[PDB]
Amino acid sequence: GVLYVGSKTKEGVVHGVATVAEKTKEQVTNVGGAVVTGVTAVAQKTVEGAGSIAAATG
Amino acid sequence: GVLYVGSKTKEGVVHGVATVAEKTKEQVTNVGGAVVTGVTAVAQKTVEGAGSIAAATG
Amino acid sequence: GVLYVGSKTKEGVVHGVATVAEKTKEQVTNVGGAVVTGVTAVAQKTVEGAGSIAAATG
Amino acid sequence: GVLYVGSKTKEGVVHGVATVAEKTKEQVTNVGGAVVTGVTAVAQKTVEGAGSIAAATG
Amino acid sequence: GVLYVGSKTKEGVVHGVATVAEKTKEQVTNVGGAVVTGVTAVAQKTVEGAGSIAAATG
Amino acid sequence: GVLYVGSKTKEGVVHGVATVAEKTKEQVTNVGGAVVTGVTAVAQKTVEGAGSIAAATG
Amino acid sequence: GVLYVGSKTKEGVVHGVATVAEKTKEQVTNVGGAVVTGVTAVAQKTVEGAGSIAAATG
Amino acid sequence: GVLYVGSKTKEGVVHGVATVAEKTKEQVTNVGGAVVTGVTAVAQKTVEGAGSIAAATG
Amino acid sequence: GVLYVGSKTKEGVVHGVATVAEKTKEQVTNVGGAVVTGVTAVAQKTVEGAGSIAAATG
Amino acid sequence: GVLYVGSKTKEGVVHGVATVAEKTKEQVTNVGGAVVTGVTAVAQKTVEGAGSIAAATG
Repeated sequence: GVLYVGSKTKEGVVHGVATVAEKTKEQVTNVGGAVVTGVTAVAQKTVEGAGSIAAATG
Repeated sequence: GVLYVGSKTKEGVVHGVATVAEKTKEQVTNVGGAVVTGVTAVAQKTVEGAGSIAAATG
Repeated sequence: GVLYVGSKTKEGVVHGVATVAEKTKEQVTNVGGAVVTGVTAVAQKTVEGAGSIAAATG
Repeated sequence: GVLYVGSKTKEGVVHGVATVAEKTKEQVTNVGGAVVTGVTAVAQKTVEGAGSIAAATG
Repeated sequence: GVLYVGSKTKEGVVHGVATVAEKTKEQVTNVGGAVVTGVTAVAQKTVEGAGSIAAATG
Repeated sequence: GVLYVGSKTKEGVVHGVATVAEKTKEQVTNVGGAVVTGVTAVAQKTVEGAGSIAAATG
Repeated sequence: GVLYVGSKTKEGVVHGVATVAEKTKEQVTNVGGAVVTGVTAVAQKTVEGAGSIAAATG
Repeated sequence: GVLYVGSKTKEGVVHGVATVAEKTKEQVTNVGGAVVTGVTAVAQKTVEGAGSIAAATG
Repeated sequence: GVLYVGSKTKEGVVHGVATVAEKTKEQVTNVGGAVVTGVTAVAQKTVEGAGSIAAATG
Repeated sequence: GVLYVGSKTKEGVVHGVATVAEKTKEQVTNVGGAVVTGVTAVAQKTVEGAGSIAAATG
């Protein structure tokens, strides 16, 4: 249907997905899907498919 | 149907998904789905599919 | 149906999903679904599918 | 049906899902579903599917 | 259907997906899907297919 | 001597010398001296001289 | 001597010397001296001389 | 002597000397001295001389 | 002597000496002295001389 | 002596001496002295002489 956005934003800061580490053997980031970041952000029908992720360690 | 947003926001700061660590053997982040971050943020029908994630350690 | 949002927000700060650690063998974050973060935030029909996540350690 | 929001909020701060630790062998966070965080936040029909998560340790 | 965006944003800063590390044996970032970052950002029908990613270590 | 001020004030509003009228033949304001207005305000040795004012009507 | 000011003020508004009128034959404002207005305001030795003002009507 | 100012002010608004009128035969403003207006404002030795003003009507 | 100013101000607005009128036979503004306006403002030894002003109507 | 200014100001607006009118037979502005306007503003020894102004109407 109808989607509307009115965003009158000022002095916007945005951080999305971050990691900070020190003396760490691994850093893993996984996204099976969609990341949207922004001051003003819209997202629809992003994951029509199977969003499935594995981080398996043996 | 109809979706409307009126956002008059000022002095916005946003952080989404963060991690902080020190002397950690691992950092894992998993997203099987959709991340939206923002000052003003909309999301619909993001995960039409199976959002399933495994972080298995052996 | 009809969804409306009127947000007149000022001096907004937002943090979503964070972790802080020190001398930790692991940090795991899992999302099988959808994360929305923001000053003003809308989300609908995010998880149409099976949002199921496993963090199994052996 | 009809959903309306009128939010005139000022000096908003929001934290969602956080963890703090020191000298902890693990940190696990699991979300099988949807997280919405924000100053003003709406969410509907988020989990149409089975939101089921396991954190099993052996 | 109809998607509209009105974004009158000023003094926008955006960071998307970042990692910071020190003396870490690995940094892995995985995206099986679509990343959109921006001041103003729209995304639809991004992942029509199966967004599935594996980060398996043996 | 020594004058110190420590003012940690938040959400300050200040009005000084105001007048409001309706259908008044005159409005007179007189200051022979010094007006200081402010959130945080200091004043010393303002009127070293003769602060003398006349509003005489004949 | 020593004058110090520490002002950590936030969300400051200041009005000094104002007048409001409707259907008034005169508005007179007189300052023989010094006006200081501000969020943070200091004033010293302003009126070393004779601050004397007359608003005489005949 | 020593004058110091530490002003850490945010979201400052300042108005000094204003007048508002409607259907008024006169508006007079007089300053014989010094006006300082500002967010942060300092003033010293402004009026070393005779600050004397007359608004006489006959 | 020593004058110091530390002003860390953000989002500053300043108005000094204003007048507003409607259907007024006169507007007079007089300054015999010195006007300083600003976000951050300093003024010293402004009026070493005789600051004396007359607005006389006959 | 020593005058120092440290001004770290952001988003500064400044108006000094303004007048607004409608259907007014006169507008007079007089300055016998010195006007300084600015975001950051300093002024010293401005009026060493006699700052004296007359606005006389007959």
